[PDB]
Amino acid sequence: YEDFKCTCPAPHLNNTNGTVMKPIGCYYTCNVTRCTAPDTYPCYNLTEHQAKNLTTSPTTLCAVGNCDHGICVPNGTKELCFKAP
Amino acid sequence: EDFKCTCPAPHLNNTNGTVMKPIGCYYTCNVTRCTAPDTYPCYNLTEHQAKNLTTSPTTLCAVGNCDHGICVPNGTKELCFKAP
Amino acid sequence: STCCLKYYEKVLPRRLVVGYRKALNCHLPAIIFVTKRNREVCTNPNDDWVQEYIKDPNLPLLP
Amino acid sequence: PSTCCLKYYEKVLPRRLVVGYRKALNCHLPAIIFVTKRNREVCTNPNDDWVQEYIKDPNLPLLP
Repeated sequence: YEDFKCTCPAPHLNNTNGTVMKPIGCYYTCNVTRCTAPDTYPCYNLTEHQAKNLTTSPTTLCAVGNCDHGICVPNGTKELCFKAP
Repeated sequence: EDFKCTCPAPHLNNTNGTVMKPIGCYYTCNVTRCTAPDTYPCYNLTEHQAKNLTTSPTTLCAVGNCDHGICVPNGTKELCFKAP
Repeated sequence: STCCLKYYEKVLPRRLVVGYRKALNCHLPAIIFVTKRNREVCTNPNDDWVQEYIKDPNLPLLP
Repeated sequence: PSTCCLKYYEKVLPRRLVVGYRKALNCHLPAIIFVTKRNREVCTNPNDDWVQEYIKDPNLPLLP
């Protein structure tokens, strides 16, 4: 069944807003197949500094955006991100 | 409720061997008003051309793509007509 | 002279379908199943249930 | 719980294939995640009736 190609969960980050969880990008991997987030789906757009130095504590200010053609287009709003344990 | 927007919609024909394209981006299933998928190809007609549309290839239709339910013309043109 | 804009992704119980049509000169080529209540249901022609349904000789193509 | 779903599995999953489920509701697409025999996580819409009848089953447990 090729219907399971992109029906797998994807890693998401937590926040401190009380808002929905948002991924690091618009692309996610299931098995070996590359999947893309739905268009306008909310996401974080981070720099490489914030990505390699991201921790489990609310310490990073992330640019929030929406998915367009697989790209996280920032919308100007910001949030505190951390990886869930 | 899984049948909300899975019904076929009326589409127009051409003479250049391309896919069939509907009038606008909106179609109705039973009582539900449905919208075409994004980028879906369509015709953008004037009110004049809509009333003067016939079963004969006589009207030059503007071709476009669906964005938020709107047929945004892309600049290309075709002859459209209603099938008998 | 009709085209489909959204696919029915679930499996349609055979007891509901009485026939089928083909709409392939469309941006979304589809096999259109006709149900007992005269409902036309758009399906993907590459799905296996759609293909196994069309192979049924008691499930006819309708002009 | 740190995962969210981006596409729903719209077909019906045979019960004999599923071993458990998880919930991912603080997401833009709230989903019930069924775990299958081969450890596959399958995203489903929580409002679907088949998904809900599966969760009501006491022999189909929520997985930590």
